[PDB]
Amino acid sequence: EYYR
Amino acid sequence: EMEKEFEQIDKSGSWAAIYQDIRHEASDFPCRVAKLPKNKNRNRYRDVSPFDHSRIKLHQEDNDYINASLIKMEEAQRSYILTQGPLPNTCGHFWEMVWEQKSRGVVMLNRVMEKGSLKCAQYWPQKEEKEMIFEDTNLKLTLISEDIKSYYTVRQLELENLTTQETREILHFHYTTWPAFGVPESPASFLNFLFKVRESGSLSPEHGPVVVHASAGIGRSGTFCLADTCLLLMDKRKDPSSVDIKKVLLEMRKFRMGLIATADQLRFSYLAVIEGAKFIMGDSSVQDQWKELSHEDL
Repeated sequence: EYYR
Repeated sequence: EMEKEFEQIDKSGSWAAIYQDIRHEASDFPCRVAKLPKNKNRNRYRDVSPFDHSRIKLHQEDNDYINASLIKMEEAQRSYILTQGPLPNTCGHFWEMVWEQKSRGVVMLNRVMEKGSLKCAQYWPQKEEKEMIFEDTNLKLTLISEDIKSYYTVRQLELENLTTQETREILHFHYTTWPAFGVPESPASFLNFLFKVRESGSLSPEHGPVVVHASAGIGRSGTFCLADTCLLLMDKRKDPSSVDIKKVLLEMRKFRMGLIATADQLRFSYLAVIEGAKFIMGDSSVQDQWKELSHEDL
């Protein structure tokens, strides 16, 4: 997963 | 003058440009320990990590890594610890840090589930009869009381070290209506929440650093730290003109990457400081007007  | 700059960016529409300059000039320090393999499952997101030079170290022998960062503002005389949303397996780590760094306040600016996804583990008990026992760090956490307002909730938590039997009181400040990558409903509802933390004494220098976290701990978290610090400089220097928000944000990005996530979060930071500047200068009626306009009573 990635925050942006 | 912030207002002269603020008005100047709103008429030029260059908020996405001013913010993009900040991402350009932001510091870039090595995250060696974060990108280690053994700490992969301790990192909620892959693009968010602490700098080795500012990361919080856990006082255990096994693995000392927790996605947390000590942000120290020497001039402003205040420190904060920003961290990701605790994963289900770093909840004991989260409270181990709180104990070791001698913190009294936690500030939670997200919900455990937002926009249909799970942004944060339920790292604190919801019922006084159901206390949480983390066996990995030998801690016990018990809910004592909670004052529920319309958009925020202040809990009172007792944390016990099962090894030594010392107990501490931890205030939990939960802001429930600040969406990820969004902004508060109004500057009054934000400032009314900030000062509710100030008056509780969690930010006092006799305690440890306060713990401030959202889902990744940079978006909403930095906005909260940026406003408090700027207001803090403005009461010390007594010279509000001298407070450059763009610089103070760049200073914090030395200790944790990605602080402030959107351009409008940066915009709100200006408005928050501009309005809060009224109390610093001496306005005593604005203390309650924020309380009235926030509509906390509900």
